[PDB]
Amino acid sequence: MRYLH
Amino acid sequence: TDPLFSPLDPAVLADPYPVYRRLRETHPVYWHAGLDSWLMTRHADCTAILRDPGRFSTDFRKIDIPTPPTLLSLQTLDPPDQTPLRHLALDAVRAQDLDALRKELTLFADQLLDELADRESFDFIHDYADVFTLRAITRFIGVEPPETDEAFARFNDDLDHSMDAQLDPDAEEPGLRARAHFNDLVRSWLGDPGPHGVLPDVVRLLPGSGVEADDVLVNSVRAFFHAGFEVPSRFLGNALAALLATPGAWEQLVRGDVGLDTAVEELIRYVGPVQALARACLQDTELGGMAVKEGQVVTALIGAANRDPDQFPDPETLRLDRKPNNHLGFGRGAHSCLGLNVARIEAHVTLGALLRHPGVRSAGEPVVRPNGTLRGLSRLPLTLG
Ligand code: HEM
Repeated sequence: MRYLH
Repeated sequence: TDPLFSPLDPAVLADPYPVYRRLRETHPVYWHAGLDSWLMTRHADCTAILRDPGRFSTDFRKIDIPTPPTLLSLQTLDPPDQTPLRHLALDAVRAQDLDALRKELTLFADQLLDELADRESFDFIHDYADVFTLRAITRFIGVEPPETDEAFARFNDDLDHSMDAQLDPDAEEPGLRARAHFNDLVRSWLGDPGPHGVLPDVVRLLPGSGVEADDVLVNSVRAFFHAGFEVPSRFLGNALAALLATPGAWEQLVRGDVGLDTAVEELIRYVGPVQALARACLQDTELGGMAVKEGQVVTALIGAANRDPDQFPDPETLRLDRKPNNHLGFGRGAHSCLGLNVARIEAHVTLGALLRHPGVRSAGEPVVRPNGTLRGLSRLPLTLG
């Protein structure tokens, strides 16, 4: 879970 | 399978908040073997991670993790390496005219919802939210929208899925591929900019910012655009769904017993889309009575922390008049959201326009997207009124 766009 | 938290489990994806609550009650700082990370479920500890870059880094290269192509960017560096890009973007963003944006959006929402009122029923996610937020983000940045064929939704799905790659290793390469595709779109934009908007300002503001015009700035612009598109659509679908599923809540907004000001904030706290923000521990630290070692990853579960009863009385209830409401929906610190003002205009404009159709009601079962990091729906069947 890495909030990366 | 994890004894306490399986974020891609369908039963958890249907409703993660009871799992969050139980996890926070039993192991507020919990070692998750599968995600290979500590999970923080408490508002005080998430804020502490988010505020301390020297001790919790987004640059996972600092714990010997190579950053894949397309991913070294504004989001994946810390000060001072990040501060030039952060300042270039902050300047480019503050140079914009938000009233012009708000007004053009209000015309657009009102027209879109009179169109959808003509139908028997429609899907709020694909027929309103996605159309609306894509208009919002391309107008704000100053570019011509991409074409929304099935290949676009396919790259979007891969990129979203790629955020959960630690739990599904086959998701990584399609996310890089998808992010490269949108970099090819960003390069086009930067290589022939239009006259106004955030992206023209970046090109104009480069000389002497300290930022080179390379793939790092390109990856940064892609992430600005993709977050600007998807995250508000995730929010709009969660918000309207919660209002209709919560008895009395829409009636409260329709009657005007509460303002959009406290209501929109409470909607962000309750069902904000961002669920996790990960960081790399650069120095041994104690959190929640647990020794977090240098080299380990920690994850702020801000969706869980926004329902922390230590911070919010009656945290599991949608109280549209909540005050104060110190939610973490938009993050904190060096990496806090650059679009929060655009986010809130979209939410006030969308909600203001729906309140023109007081008889709005569900027309089917919502469907939850199979994502854990960034939570939203893939359909919300509705009929207007
Ligand atoms: C309701 C909608 C939105 C929510 C809930 C939201 C939430 C967040 C959160 C929690 C972060 C922190 C990430 C971290 O700490 O690593 C963030 C960062 C960011 N947001 Fe938003 N966001 C929204 C909409 C937008 C929009 C509309 C834009 C652009 C127009 C945008 C651009 C960004 C960027 C570029 C960052 C990265 C900042 C950095 O790494 O320094 N977001 N957002």
